[PDB]
Amino acid sequence: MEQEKVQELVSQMTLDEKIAQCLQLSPFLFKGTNKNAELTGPLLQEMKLTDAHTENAGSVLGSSSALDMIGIQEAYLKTNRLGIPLVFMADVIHGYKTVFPIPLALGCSFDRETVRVMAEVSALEATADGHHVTFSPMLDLVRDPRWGRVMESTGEDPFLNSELGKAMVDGYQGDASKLNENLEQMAACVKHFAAYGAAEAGLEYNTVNMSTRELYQNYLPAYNAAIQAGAKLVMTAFNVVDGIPATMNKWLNRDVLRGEMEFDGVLISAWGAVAEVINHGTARNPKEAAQFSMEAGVDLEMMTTCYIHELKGLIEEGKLSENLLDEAVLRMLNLKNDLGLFEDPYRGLKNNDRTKDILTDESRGKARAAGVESAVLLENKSRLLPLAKEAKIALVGPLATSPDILGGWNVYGEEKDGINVETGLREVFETVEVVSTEYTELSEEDKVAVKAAVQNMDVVVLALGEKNEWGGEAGSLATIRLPEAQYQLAKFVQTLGKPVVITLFNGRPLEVKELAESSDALLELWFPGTEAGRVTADLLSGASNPSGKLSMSFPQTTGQIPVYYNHLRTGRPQTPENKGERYVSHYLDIPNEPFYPFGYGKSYSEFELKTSSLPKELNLGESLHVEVTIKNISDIAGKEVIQVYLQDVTASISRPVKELKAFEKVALQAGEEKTVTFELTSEAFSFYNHQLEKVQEPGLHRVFVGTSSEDVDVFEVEVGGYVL
Amino acid sequence: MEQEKVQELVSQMTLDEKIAQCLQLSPFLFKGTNKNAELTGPLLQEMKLTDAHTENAGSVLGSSSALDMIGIQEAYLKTNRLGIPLVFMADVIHGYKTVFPIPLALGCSFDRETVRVMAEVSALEATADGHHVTFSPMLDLVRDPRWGRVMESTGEDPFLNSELGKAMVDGYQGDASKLNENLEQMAACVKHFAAYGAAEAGLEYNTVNMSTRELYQNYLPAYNAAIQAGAKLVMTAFNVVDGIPATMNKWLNRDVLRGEMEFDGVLISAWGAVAEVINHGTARNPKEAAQFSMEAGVDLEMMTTCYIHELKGLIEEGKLSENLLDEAVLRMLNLKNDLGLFEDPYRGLKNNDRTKDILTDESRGKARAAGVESAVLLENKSRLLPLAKEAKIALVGPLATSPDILGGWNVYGEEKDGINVETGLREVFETVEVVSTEYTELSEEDKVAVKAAVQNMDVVVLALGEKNEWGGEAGSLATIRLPEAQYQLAKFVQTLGKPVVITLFNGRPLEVKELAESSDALLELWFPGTEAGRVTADLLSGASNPSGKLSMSFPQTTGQIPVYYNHLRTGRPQTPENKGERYVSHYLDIPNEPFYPFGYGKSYSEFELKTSSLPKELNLGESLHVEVTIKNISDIAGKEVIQVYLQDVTASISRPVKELKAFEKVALQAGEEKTVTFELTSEAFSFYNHQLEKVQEPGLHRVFVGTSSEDVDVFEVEVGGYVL
Ligand SMILES: OC[C@H]1O[C@@H](OC[C@H]2O[C@H](O)[C@H](O)[C@@H](O)[C@@H]2O)[C@H](O)[C@@H](O)[C@@H]1O
Ligand SMILES: OC[C@H]1O[C@@H](O)[C@H](O)[C@@H](O)[C@@H]1O
Ligand SMILES: OC[C@H]1O[C@@H](O)[C@H](O)[C@@H](O)[C@@H]1O
Ligand SMILES: OC[C@H]1O[C@@H](O)[C@H](O)[C@@H](O)[C@@H]1O
Ligand SMILES: OC[C@H]1O[C@H](O)[C@H](O)[C@@H](O)[C@@H]1O
Ligand SMILES: [Mg+2]
Ligand SMILES: [Mg+2]
Repeated sequence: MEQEKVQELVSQMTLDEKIAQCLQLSPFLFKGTNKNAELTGPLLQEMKLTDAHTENAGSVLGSSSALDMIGIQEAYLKTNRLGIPLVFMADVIHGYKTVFPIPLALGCSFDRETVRVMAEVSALEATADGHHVTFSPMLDLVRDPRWGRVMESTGEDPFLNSELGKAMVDGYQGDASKLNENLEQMAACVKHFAAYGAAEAGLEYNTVNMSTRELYQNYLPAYNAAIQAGAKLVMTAFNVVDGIPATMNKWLNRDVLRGEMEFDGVLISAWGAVAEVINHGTARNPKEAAQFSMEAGVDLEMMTTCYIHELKGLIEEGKLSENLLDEAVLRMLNLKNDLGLFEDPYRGLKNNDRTKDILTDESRGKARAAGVESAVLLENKSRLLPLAKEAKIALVGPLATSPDILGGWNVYGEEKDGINVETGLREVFETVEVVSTEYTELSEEDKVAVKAAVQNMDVVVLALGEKNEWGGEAGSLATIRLPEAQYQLAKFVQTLGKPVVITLFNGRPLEVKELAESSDALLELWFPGTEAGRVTADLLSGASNPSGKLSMSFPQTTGQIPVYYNHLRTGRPQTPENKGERYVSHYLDIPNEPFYPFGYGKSYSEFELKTSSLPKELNLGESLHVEVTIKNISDIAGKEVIQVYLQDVTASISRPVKELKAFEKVALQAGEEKTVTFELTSEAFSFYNHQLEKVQEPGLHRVFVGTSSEDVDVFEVEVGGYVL
Repeated sequence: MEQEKVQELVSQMTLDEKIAQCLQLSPFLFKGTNKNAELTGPLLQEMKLTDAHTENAGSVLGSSSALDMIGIQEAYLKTNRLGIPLVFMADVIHGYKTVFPIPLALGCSFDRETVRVMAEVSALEATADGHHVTFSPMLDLVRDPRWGRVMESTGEDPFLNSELGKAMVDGYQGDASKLNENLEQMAACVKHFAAYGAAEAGLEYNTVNMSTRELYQNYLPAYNAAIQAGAKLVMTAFNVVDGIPATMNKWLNRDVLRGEMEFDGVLISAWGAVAEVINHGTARNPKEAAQFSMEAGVDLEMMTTCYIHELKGLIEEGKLSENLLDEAVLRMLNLKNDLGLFEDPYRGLKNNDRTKDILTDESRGKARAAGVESAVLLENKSRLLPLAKEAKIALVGPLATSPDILGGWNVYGEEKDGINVETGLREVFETVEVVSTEYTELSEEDKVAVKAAVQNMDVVVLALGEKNEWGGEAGSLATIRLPEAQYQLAKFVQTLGKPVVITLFNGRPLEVKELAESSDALLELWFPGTEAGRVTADLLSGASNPSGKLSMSFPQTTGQIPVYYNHLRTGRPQTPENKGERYVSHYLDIPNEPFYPFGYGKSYSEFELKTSSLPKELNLGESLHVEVTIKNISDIAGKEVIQVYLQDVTASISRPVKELKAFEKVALQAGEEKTVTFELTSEAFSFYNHQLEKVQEPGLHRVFVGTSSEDVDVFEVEVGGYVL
């Protein structure tokens, strides 16, 4: 409907209707929910919610199904005075019912299209079940794998995260201005604004601190990218940003988000984060929490009652302008309007059961393909992999049969529909003997059984990993290791003298030196999702060729953290020259390098890259165009991820030794050759200076071209002269 | 001499003379040295230093003795045109030849007078050997035990570090305006400006990043307090501060140091830190390193050649003002003048041999007292300690006979003058049997010998520890554990069925949980210095009663770092009333609490504390007077550390749950009672807001009074009304 009628609606609302519009509740707080209705009475009572609140609430979070949505919207619209429908929002993080790999795994694909397709399918299914908005993408830069939420991020690189964040928004939303017409797409909500992944000691919800320059340089760029790509909502972070909880941080949300980033959509709090500013010690009570959060521009309070119980009195007493309330309501109404809810409050569902669009075979094939793009081959000594389909396999370990392969943040998918490693393996390999072990134990009985199976077969697929519950939100591990019984199992298996592949399932970087050294191959599957078993079986048989690269460094040990490729040089770098000398930047007990670096992964193919002649000089403002010719020189078809880095050798700020500025995943048949070309704009050479200005300075840059952050060729370009 | 004559000197020096005055060299680069003359040739060659440079250099660093000094000074004055004597600087960190406990142990004393006396004796002796300046105190806040240099700090608390810093300045310098007459006092040099102990991942020299607010709040106050108390010099830090190497950080050194802190003495570089700005990637070559460091106001280049090889070109080409050089040179001459060097270049030594003032018995007694103040009793089950003088002791481990107990940053002290554990114990205990073991090994033959000594004896003193080379500068450990052999030794000893006291020697917090569980008593001696085994024997026997408290938290495990008492609350604090809820700030695998908290230490005595009735309300700017009555209620004379903390419950910035604001160690005979009073000025209730203003806000504060950061009674004070 027309903008004018949207405006009119706001004019017509009472003050109480306006306040309620800024409240979001679980489905079972509303009349006509078809699930958990026994909870309704007591919680309404605990939260001191009346019908006058629930009949005017702005939004539903976490509806269980189309029929939950429909019953709630129907009952709600019966009693709503002006007919403003509810907006329904959900956590669709890496799939709805067809579960794709965890976002950290998606990061490892280095494949924009893989990520878009993931998001497209997620929206196809989520819309089919009544959801209008997804709390995705999560764009928090991560350097600390102790934090359970690394699984939701695409990793340690701001550029990769930006690029995949855009892909995700494009997949969920399609053309953002046609969300009223395209009812299989949904609104995206960027999260968590901002810097949440810098949680101190990887402890959930803990303190975040960094200089403002760093915040701009590395922590804000992906949120910005996704916002500039049309992301419709943004969500607050639980953490302080420089001393002030993000939810009430006016500078952060008014000056930066709404001001500099020109975001004009709904700002939703993370769960309870409006009330939680009290806990943080920056509000004395719910009245202050409400006032400060409204001041900061938060439109929608998620499952707490500060606004609902406090705004009226604040406005009447002149401590808050009703104008700020009107701006929030308008933002909420426009989102509803963008989603087409004023013409159709059931968003396509009403005469049209879309059950059939959920968990199709086509969709499953897409999740499988994503899993195969995303896995990372870390070790393959003497071409153990791929296995011949006649290979006789001992399949041992906690991940041999565990159905827990869908990943954390899997709110709607069901393990009943997943494919476990055994089932997947038996579809490919004729001879499989299985010995399941527990996640945290290794008994003498297990050892006996494991030895019998290994003696019978030719190769060992040792399937290890994490329960998903050991990560995700409030899954913080102080030590980034598997249960010790699993490292023991790997030691034991190695003594039986048969070749061993370790297939590892997990949500975070782990200490894997001991695994790499106890096995001949190591394949990192992360949590691939619904098709986990077949993803595993196709990579192992070579039906698919591993092509993933690490989007986050794998530390030598927990104590090395944070370790990350785009690090500063220091005043005393360790060189190949000065190595062994005491007075340089080093540890006494480990190397400086992570165990596996950013951009690293193996293939069953072999590849050859050559960069075309580059200019020696460039003007300021001028682009560098990089041409790379890549050949597959093997008999095996595969993909390689070409990566281009830039270094700023000397600057007014100490700059990282490398930064990713372009990448493209290239498919080549055996002997096939291609040429890809990259443009590094003058923005790629620029950075934030000590006055917070975004600047390009003349001087030397290095350009690195290759297939990891460490396997590269290096060129020099001197920028100076005049400005384009 | 009179200031005009000092200004006359600046006016008469040639440009080359002024440049060279800003250079500092090792002693053997000068004619007249009496040690290491074989290094002189090649190093002059490598550094391209001529006679014209060395005959006009400003300063000597690390003279080897009074003779080295006299020879160098005397030859230098023969040839120096205007008669400007050399200033001699050295690292006197926790003692000269009488070695006192490492500064981190001195933090655990909580005793300002111990710290002043340590500095006083250090100056007595160092001046006796011809040193004019010491590179102490080290005032870097530390929260990360991986970093080797925690040994040089007094710990994780700004207030403690501020107070002991002033004590140290006071002890080295006495009345600063009389350093020209008090020739047994010497100048102090605060280091390292600024924030060096925040090195990322505990790695030597690594990146530091925090917000400007946080820098002011926690990282700057100790440097500030030492400077306000009159510290004559300041030294730059190796690390970046918000992206810019401290050495060439104009804002830091001109605006904050010289501007806000009003510091008008000599700014000396860390070792090589001027040239190293090149490696940091913020200067392209020595000419730039020279220009930027001089712009930032560094007066004295430590052992690199940027200034001497480049300043003439920079001044001649007018890229740098000669006035900046004249003010550096005037600062250098003012220091020399302040030390009385223009009346007496030999600073009291020329016809006065002061060997007699070195390593006196009185000084050894002071070092022993300091050791027994600083040690921390961590466990003492069933009153194992103190031992009877007739207890039969098996003394086992790598620290049983080891002479390495002087500590890191011991540049002049000698192991042969130190007292080891065995020697200390045999002065007190009639029956000791000793089995020495290696630091990193546990052999079968060791176990047999340990078993034999233990079977014979009644109790075991298990002496474990680090070698001092495993910390100090560029002694970073990713895992903060002893060698595994030592844990294995503790495990083994425990099986022998005799009571065990572990005496631990070390330069950092370590993972001691396994040691606490493997023994009946655990005594943290850190490294006590010259009197190490007498410190150890007096504490174990009861002749002294342990009184030290941790000034740094002891983590559960490496992966809990950073963990510190003065932490923020977060939005989702774990409370005793949400035990076991998933969605709160916690780890899955360890407690949130450190294994041992700040302010913790046991005693052979028992004390009771009673806080006098406090006001319920206070005005802004008003002090709070806190009166505490303490009684020793046991039969054993002993000392306790009364600690007062403050919390700002609600603020415009999220404030720590507690901060220490007063402390006093109280000595009490059996049954004796004392009252002490503390004034918490309004400065104690103030903080840096998001605008970087030092503010006091009206509102609620809590006052905690007790004997650790966790053993406290709590009171409430509402601040407001009018101001003063
Ligand atoms: O850390 C041991 C593992 O190292 C992998 O190589 C990764 C990366 O290491 C350096 O940066 C090299 O310069 C670069 O060429 C490498 O790609 C090995 O491939 C693993 O087998 C090792 O386990
Ligand atoms: O209680 C707070 C927490 O509640 C849970 O029910 C939600 O899923 C969490 O994501 C939320 O952060
Ligand atoms: O090479 C540089 C290093 O050499 C040693 O002689 C110094 O005492 C160190 O503190 C210095 O940082
Ligand atoms: O953290 C565990 C420790 O807590 C301390 O406060 C106790 O004094 C110790 O005996 C105990 O080992
Ligand atoms: O040895 C002189 C100085 O060398 C280095 O600059 C160290 O950082 C410093 O702590 C020491 O005082
Ligand atoms: Mg540059
Ligand atoms: Mg307050």
